[PDB]
Amino acid sequence: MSQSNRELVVDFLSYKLSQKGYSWSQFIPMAAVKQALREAGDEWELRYRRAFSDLTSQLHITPGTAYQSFEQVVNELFRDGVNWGRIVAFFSFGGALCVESVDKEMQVLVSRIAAWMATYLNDHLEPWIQENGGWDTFVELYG
Repeated sequence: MSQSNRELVVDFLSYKLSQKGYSWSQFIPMAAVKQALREAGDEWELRYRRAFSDLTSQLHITPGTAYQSFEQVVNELFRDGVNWGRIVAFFSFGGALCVESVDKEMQVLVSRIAAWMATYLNDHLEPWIQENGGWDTFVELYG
């Protein structure tokens, strides 16, 4: 959990910043889970290409933004509960936030956004993930 998930989140965001041409300096984690997640996220951005334009707009991330605001907006993704597809959208959403932070010359926030995601993960998503197989089922599902 905690340590595992934090590693999982920082890997995905680093992977995203790197891929999009940005720096990544500001920073059960089996390489299998990590690789599977990177792929799932690319797959995801391939289809729905909006980039949560309205979510991040409801958020409007600034250095003064508190975790509670992040949580309210992300809860939107989970209106009808949790599932693998939404967990991927979730990582994908955090990724878009980091990119936006960097374009607003607020590199400082990407490490914060990683904390928020890990907290949210451990808090609201782990419960369901553990109940449906753990990250192993994720791996089995996203080769």
